[PDB]
Amino acid sequence: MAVAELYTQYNRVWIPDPEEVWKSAEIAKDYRVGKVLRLLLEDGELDYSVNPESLPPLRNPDILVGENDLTALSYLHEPAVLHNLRIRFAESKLIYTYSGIILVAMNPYKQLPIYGDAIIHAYSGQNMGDMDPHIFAVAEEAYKQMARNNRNQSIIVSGESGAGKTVSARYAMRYFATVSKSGSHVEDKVLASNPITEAVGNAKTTRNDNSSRFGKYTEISFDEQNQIIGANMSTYLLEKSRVVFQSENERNYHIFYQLCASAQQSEFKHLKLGSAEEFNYTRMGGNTVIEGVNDRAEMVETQKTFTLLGFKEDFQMDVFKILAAILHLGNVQITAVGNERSSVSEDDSHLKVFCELLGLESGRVAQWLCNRKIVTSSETVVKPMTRPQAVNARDALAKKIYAHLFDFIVERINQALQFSGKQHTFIGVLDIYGFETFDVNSFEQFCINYANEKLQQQFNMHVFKLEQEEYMKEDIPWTLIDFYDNQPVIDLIEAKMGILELLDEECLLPHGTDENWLQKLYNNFVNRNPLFEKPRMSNTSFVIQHFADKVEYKCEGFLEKNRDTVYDMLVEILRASKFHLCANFFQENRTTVGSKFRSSLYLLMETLNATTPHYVRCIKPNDEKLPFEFDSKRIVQQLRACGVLETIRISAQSYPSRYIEFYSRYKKEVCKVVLHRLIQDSNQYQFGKTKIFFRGQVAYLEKLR
Ligand SMILES: Nc1ncnc2c1ncn2[C@@H]1O[C@H](COP(=O)(O)OP(=O)(O)O)[C@@H](O)[C@H]1O
Ligand code: VO4
Ligand SMILES: [Mg+2]
Repeated sequence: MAVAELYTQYNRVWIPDPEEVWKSAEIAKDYRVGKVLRLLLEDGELDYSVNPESLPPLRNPDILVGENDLTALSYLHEPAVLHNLRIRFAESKLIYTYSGIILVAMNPYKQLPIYGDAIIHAYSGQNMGDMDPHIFAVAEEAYKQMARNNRNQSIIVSGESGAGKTVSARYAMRYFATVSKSGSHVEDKVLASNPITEAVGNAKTTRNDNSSRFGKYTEISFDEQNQIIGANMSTYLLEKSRVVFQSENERNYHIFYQLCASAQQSEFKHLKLGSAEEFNYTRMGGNTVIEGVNDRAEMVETQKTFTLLGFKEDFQMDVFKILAAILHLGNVQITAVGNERSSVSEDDSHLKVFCELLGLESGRVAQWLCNRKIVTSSETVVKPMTRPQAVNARDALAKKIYAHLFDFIVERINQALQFSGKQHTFIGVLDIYGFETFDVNSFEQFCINYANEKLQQQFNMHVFKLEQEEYMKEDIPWTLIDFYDNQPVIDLIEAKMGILELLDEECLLPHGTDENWLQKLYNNFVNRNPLFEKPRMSNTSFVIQHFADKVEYKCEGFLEKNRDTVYDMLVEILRASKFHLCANFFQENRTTVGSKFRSSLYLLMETLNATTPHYVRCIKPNDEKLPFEFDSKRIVQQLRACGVLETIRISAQSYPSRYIEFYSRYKKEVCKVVLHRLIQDSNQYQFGKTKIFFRGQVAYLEKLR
C-alpha cells in the first residue's frame, strides 16, 4: 500500500553485514510496488534482492541523542534497537535506556559518577519517565507503588554472566537505603549484607572477576511509614566444587585470598597460613591475583563489614579458623600404597593444623580418609580406598564444611537484620547467577542455566501472557505480540520424564553411572526432542538449546554432584569436634541436589509472582571487560535471547492506565457516552467489557480535579 511510497530516493535502509550485523544503505531510485531495490552503499552500489512483502527495515531519522525510550522509535525493528543502543553507548556514554517500564542496562566496565547522593534525591519524588533512564528510577518507581498501593514489589535483574546484575541490584538497594533514611541505622546493615556474601559467595571466573556463585533474593521490609526496618536473605544453591577445584585463570572464593594475604599478620599467625600459592585449593588456576584488587585491603574491609553487622573479632576469627582449616585439609598428603590402597600419615603437618583448628583426633582422620566402613546387619566391613577415592572423600569433606559455613553466615546475617515491628510491605531484590558457558560445562552450569530459563519464563508469563490475556478477556481489539515460549526446554529439564528426573533415577541405582544416564538421555531425546542434541563427534556429552545459546554438557560427575555425600565416619569425626562452631555444623538435627533445587526455584517463582515486578535487563557489551566497547554480534544475540524487540513492541502497544471504579472515583453505556462526549479523542481511550483503557490520557483528567 503506502509502504512502497516510504522507500524513496534520499532514504536509508538496513541490510545484513557480517561484522556489525546490520549496515546502512541509501536508496538510489524510488521503489516500485512488486522484486529488487537499487541502493548506494557507503562504498558503491548494488541491486539489493528484496521480498515485496518484507522490504528492508526502514531507518529512523537521526536525532542529536538516542531517544531515552525505545518505544518512541517510529520504525520499530531489530536494526533500530541495535543502532539506538550503540549510539547511546559508544557516543553519549549512556548505559541506561528505557523499554517502557523495563530498563536496559549496558555494562560500562568503567566507574561512572552517576550514583551519588545528590542524584539519588533528584530521582526521589519524580515520576518514571520525567528523569533520564537510571537504575534509581526503576527503584523509585517500585518505592512509589509500594507506598501508594501497599503492594509488595520485586526488583528482578537479568542477563548473562558479567552483564552487571549484582552491580544493578546493589545500586537499587543503595537507593532504597538512602531515601528511607534517616530511620530513627538499620539501612547500613542491610547494605552490608551484600559485600559479606560476596566475600564468601563470589569468585573470579573467566567471564567475571567477581562472579556470583550463588543465587540471592533479599526481601527488604518496610513499616507503614515506608521506612526500612529490616531484611531477610534467601540464598540459592552455592557452587561447592569451587572450594576444591578451579580451571585455568579462575579463583576460589575471594575470602580465601583475603585470608592468605593476611597470613603474616599477628592476629592470623595461629592459623599457620602462607600465600595462596601454597595451598592446592587456591593455587589451581595458576593466578592468585585479580587485576585491580588488593586482597589484603579487601580483608580489612571485610572485617569492618562484619563489625558493622555486629560480628565482633571473636566471631570473625572463628570463621577464619574454619576457612584456614579447609585450606590445610587440601594440602594433607595422601600417598598411594600399591594399586588398591591409600595412606595418610598422622604426622602430616597440614593434617595436624587441620585437627588443631577443628579439635579432632589425627589418627581418626587419617584412618577414615583412606578407608570406608560398610555396616550390614550380619557384620561390619572395612574396605581400603584407592588414592583417587581418598582424594575425592577428602575434597567432599572440604566442600561440606564450606557449605555449612556459608549457610551459617547467611543465617546470622538474617538474625542481625530481624525486626520486632510488623512488616507492612516489602521490596524484594533478585540477584542470581546469570547464563554462562565455558569450554567445559558440567552440573554447575546446567543448574545455573536452568535457573535462568525459569526466570525468563517468569518474565514472559508476566510481560506477554498475563498482560495480553487481560486484554482478550476484557474484549478489546488487540493484535497479539509473539514471544518465544521457553516452556519446552524447561519441561525437558524439570518435568516428569525430564533430564533431572532421569538423573535422580540413575542416582538410586547402586551401580548407577554417568554413562548409563547419558545413554538414557540419548535414547529418550535424540531425534525426538528438537531441543536436545548429540554431537556427531562425542559419546560423552549432550547439547541443550537454551533461550540464549546452545550449551554442550559433559556427563562426567553428574551423579556424584547430584548426590553430594560425605562418608559417615568423616561426618561422625567432625560431629565430635571440640571446636564449638564446627560441632554445630555437623550436629544431628534423602532428596538430591537437583530435586532440592527445583523445589527452591518453584517457591521463588511464586514468591515473585505475588509481587509487582520491575525488570532490569543487563547486557554485557563485550567479552574483554573493555570500557564502552560495543560488540555488535554478541549484543544482538543477547537482545534476541531476552526478547527485547518483542518487549518494546508490546510496550509501545500497551495501555498504561486501566467501570465501577470509574463512576465512584470521579449503565456501562452511560459511563462510555459520558467520557466519549467528554474527550474529543476516541482513540485516546479504549473501552472494554468492564474497564476503560486510557492511552497518559488519564493524567489530564487528574489535574482537572
Ligand atoms: N554500572 C556499572 N558501573 C561500573 N562497572 C560496572 C557496572 N556494571 C558492571 N560493572 C563492572 O562489570 C563487573 C561485573 O558485574 P556484575 O554485576 O558483578 O556481573 P553479574 O551480572 O554476573 O552479577 C563489575 O564487577 C564491574 O567490574
Ligand atoms: O557472573 V554473574 O554469576 O554474578 O551472573
Ligand atoms: Mg553477580
